[PDB]
Amino acid sequence: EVDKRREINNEHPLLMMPLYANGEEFNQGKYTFWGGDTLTGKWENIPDDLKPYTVIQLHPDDLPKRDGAARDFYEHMLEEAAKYVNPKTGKNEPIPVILTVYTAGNMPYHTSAHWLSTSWIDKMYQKYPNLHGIFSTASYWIWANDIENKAADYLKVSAKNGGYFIWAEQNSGSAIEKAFGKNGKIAFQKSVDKYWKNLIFMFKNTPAAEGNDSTTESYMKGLWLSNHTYQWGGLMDTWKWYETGKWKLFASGNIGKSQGDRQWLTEPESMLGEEALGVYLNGGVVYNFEHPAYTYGVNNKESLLFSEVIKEFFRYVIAHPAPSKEKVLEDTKVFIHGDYSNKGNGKFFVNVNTDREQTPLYMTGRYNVIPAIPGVLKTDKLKESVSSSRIQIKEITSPEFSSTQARKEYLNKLYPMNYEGDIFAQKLDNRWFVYNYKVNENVKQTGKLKFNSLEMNVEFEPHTYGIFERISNGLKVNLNNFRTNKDSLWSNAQDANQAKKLPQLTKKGAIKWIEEHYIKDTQFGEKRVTKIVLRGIDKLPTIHSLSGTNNSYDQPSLNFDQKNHMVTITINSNGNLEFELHFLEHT
Ligand SMILES: CC(=O)N[C@@H]1[C@@H](O[C@@H]2O[C@H](CO)[C@H](O)[C@H](O[C@H]3O[C@H](CO)[C@H](O)[C@H](O)[C@H]3NC(C)=O)[C@H]2O[C@@H]2O[C@@H](C)[C@@H](O)[C@@H](O)[C@@H]2O)[C@H](O)[C@@H](CO)O[C@H]1O
Repeated sequence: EVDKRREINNEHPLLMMPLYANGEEFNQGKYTFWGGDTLTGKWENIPDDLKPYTVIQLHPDDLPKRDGAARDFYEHMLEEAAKYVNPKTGKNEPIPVILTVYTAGNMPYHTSAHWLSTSWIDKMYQKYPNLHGIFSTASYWIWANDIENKAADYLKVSAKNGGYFIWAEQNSGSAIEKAFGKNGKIAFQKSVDKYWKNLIFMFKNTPAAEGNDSTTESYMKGLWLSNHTYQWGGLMDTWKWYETGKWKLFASGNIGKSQGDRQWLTEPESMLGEEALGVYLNGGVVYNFEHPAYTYGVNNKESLLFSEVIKEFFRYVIAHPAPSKEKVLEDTKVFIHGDYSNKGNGKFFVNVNTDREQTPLYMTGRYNVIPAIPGVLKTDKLKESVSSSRIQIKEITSPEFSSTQARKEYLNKLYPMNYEGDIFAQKLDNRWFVYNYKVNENVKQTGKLKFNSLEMNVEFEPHTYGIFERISNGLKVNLNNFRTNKDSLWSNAQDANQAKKLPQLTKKGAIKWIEEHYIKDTQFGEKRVTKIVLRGIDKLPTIHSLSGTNNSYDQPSLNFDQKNHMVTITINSNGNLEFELHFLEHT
């Protein structure tokens, strides 16, 4: 084993920071990124506490489809990253980089990345110590004849150099199963056997109309737990709103895939945090997002989605490392072996822990994410673990998994019910994680959670998540319901028929919209109410360390009922929010 170029694990998570090459400006002799970020400017503006955990991911986007274009662009940027000088100290501090080397099956009619050989990649790894890995993304829809063979070579060249091969893929058309050798292409399977410690596998939730969210994330988790990948994560993509044909928030009717650039702006900001929780809460540690202009920002500035949701969330997972592989293994009661493609794909979990076929969210944390691996793999390395002796390893073809009812009946006997209410909740140590699981329906949800004898009832509007931690002197609360008003994008359309016929915003139009109406002159959403009720309280709680998104919240209201030893907390907000409540329990 060659020394790893960086650590990626629960204590050292990874936020990938995408920069998409501007192919049009490249033809004009310029080296630039769509959205106006610059390599140096972007890096400098990453907060210093995040710098150790963030890596610039170059993507060749629409660079010309011919030999030399991607190499030329990439070498230019690697040179800039390598020569970076910290202006605060004057020292040369090379910027860590990942190169996107494979995408869209590397078809010469799809991507300039086709003309990046393994020899060139080896050469860059040897020249640039700051090149930490290479990235393959989104070939599920164009599964090239040699994709597994190429993947094997990418992992091996990364291992050779101590870097990481990162592959983001969704289980559309059995992609994850094929990658590990389902259809007899076994080169990557053999590669993984030798080099799994340099592999990161992520979901890519883009193709949302196919509903493979739950099954792909299950695989990513199970691959990790069974030592087929070093760590896992997900790429969470606001393009899901386009794929599923949604338009104005909560509006009725479906417009299909007809208004791409309005659509990828519309996903509520806080909902990305809800998606990211499914990674964190299940031991995943790698995070990436599209569309980059909305999810990260433009012109070296943070978008509000980034500043108020993603940055906060990522800081959270650094401060509170995700459950270790050992811990997840200890908590795992069922591990599935077999192919979800032969059991309805995403339908497998519908009305088990997901509320519909097309959603990136869960409706209960009761089973958290049930881990699985494709039928083609073996559970040998899983069973070798000191931490796996209490796991039921089951074939997906078992009668326990044959229908929706059978799955719930079997899982319920092994995963006890641990809260009440129709709402998402999952518990980790002294922390309750809660979210409203509605995607595009304006319906409040409620739940009742317990910290031993202390009862906490919550009421949440859609696109709201909370983390509630029982601390020695009370309760720490982190809340996030940040959702700006996107209606202006859908103005002039009173129904789906008219919405579908709006003039295209276009890629350039959307980037301009972000600059003019999101980075500034933002149409913030209305403050909305969250209720928290605590029962079993001695005296009126006191509030401490209250902060949140600037100008986004009213002072929380506490109403203590002495006779019933209970407090009703009413919050009116739209943003991120944090405080502590200090109290003693009534005994
Ligand atoms: C769901 C799916 O499989 N779609 C295929 C395309 O892949 C992605 O799909 C998106 C629509 O859901 C969208 O077209 C993505 O590209 C736009 O957004 C990115 C940033 O998010 C860039 O700005 C792209 O330039 C832009 N494309 C256009 C035409 O303006 C697309 O994601 C991109 O392409 C894939 C292959 C991968 O490289 C991603 O990392 C990258 O962001 C796919 O591109 C399309 C091509 O014909 O086919 C769809 O079936």
